Amino acid sequence: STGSATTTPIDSLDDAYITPVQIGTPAQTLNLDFDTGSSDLWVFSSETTASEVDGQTIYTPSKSTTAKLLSGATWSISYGDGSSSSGDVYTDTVSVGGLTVTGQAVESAKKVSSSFTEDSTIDGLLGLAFSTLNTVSPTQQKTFFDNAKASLDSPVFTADLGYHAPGTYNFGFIDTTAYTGSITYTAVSTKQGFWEWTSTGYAVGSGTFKSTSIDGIADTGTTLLYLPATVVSAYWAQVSGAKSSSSVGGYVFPCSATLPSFTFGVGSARIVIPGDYIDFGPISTGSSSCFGGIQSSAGIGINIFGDVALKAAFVVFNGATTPTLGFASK
Ligand SMILES: NNC(=O)c1ccccc1Cl
Repeated sequence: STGSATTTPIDSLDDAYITPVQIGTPAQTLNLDFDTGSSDLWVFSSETTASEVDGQTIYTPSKSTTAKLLSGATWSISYGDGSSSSGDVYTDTVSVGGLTVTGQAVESAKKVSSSFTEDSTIDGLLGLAFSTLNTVSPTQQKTFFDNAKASLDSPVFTADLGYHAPGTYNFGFIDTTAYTGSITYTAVSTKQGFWEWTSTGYAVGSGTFKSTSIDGIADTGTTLLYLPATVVSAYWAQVSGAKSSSSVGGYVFPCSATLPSFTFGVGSARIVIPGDYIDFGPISTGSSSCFGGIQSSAGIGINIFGDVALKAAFVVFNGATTPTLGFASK
């Protein structure tokens, strides 16, 4: 089997992407944030504290004839940005772009943190990291990909995120018309539960490539590109007036600037992030200070190849017995 679904930016900055997901019988369609950096499929629901719901579409398990309470199971997750959610668990039928999993754990939120409430466009998350990170207790549950894998034509999914435009998540096949040149594959460590890999280096604008190993995660659920302070300093040094602002919480730059591109290495291959992809707009409405899309990972504890990097590529998440990651230009 295969599936194919369009993923759409939630706003004009590409802060996140939502993908429609069918849950239950009859289908209830929710728009979920596909997150290769976590491993829980959770949704706003009829059980979510009413004051914490503000415009989201909810899943109502009592209206699904295929929903079954997973007795005794709870979940609770905290994300790197400080947000969180928790609740109980149903199993139900879940379909993405024509690909159906029966008995998928659907984690129903009883509580969500303010950042989730405040984002009316995201109805939940669909985790696509390794199932070892799943938070369901006392019996850990598998991700949608994990459950689907055996049935897929090939045990893979791909992320093709758009810049200020829709893109695609495919399951079970590689669309050879969706990228240019070849896909370069690189080793993955699953030891931390992530799609963790090592970039071979970077360049800033038309500058020379610096060969250096950068270990990080391919994370569709993180907006920006978080890299070591040395790398980030070298980038922003090429932008007149750019500076790190402790009060804003990262590098900012004059909105009048033209940003240089940023290149990252995948083996001997190179992915070029255009300068425009690194502009996250005014820090506050009407400001002439703009927020940068490349930020330091110092104090996160891990480098994160978030949407800013991933949307510059066609990305293969290869879930073969030894997982790998593939990157192509597009
Ligand atoms: N979607 N990404 C995550 O949940 C994550 C994983 C590891 C470190 C930091 C973060 Cl923000």
